Amino acid sequence: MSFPPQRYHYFLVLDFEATCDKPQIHPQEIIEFPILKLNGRTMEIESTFHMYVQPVVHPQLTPFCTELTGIIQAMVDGQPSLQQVLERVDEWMAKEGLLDPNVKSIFVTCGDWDLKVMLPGQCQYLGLPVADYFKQWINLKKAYSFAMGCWPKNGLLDMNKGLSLQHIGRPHSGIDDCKNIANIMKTLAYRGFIFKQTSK
Ligand SMILES: Nc1ccn([C@@H]2O[C@H](COP(=O)(O)O)[C@@H](O)[C@H]2O)c(=O)n1
Ligand SMILES: [Mg+2]
Repeated sequence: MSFPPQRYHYFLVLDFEATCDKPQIHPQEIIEFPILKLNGRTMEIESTFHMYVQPVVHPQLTPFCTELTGIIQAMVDGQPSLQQVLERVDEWMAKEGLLDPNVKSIFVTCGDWDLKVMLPGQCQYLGLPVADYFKQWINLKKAYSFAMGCWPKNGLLDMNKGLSLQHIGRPHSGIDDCKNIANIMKTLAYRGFIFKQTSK
């Protein structure tokens, strides 16, 4: 059954980028906040939220961070901070119609880190409540492991390799990582996979 009925009207693909260094910076702060809204049945991209975020605790991006993500200082200077971006997300959700209880959506991330560690950790640091729609998600690696029967070693790169897909854009670009997640999801749906919440 190619592209079977799914349990959600929409999938929200998210992949943060955060301040970093070697050794790792502390604390890390979200600097890129992308969301791709996918049609629940076809996995086609229908809307995009994308904002760079101004870090505050460590406001200057390290050379490693800019080299890893491609995000330069001018992309985060003058941006809203996480608190305001989270308010922009809520407005975006409202306009998309995703705040209707009868519209079922779920976030999809590559790994658990984004919504199990990064966002709650920074929100706790800032004293900000985490919106309830951030508290359930699908770990694509776990989903892939049920669809393909195997554990990918290196995230999106190895999942594209397993599915014979060309990598979209630049690795460690948040928006480009989201497009790869969406492309992997589309192929898994073509193979007949029905996505399920994995977060506990
Ligand atoms: N080698 C790496 C890979 C990721 N990271 C951190 O983890 C974040 C999320 O990783 P991805 O770019 O793989 O999504 C990065 O924005 C960066 O802060 C890192 O600091 N060193
Ligand atoms: Mg990323």
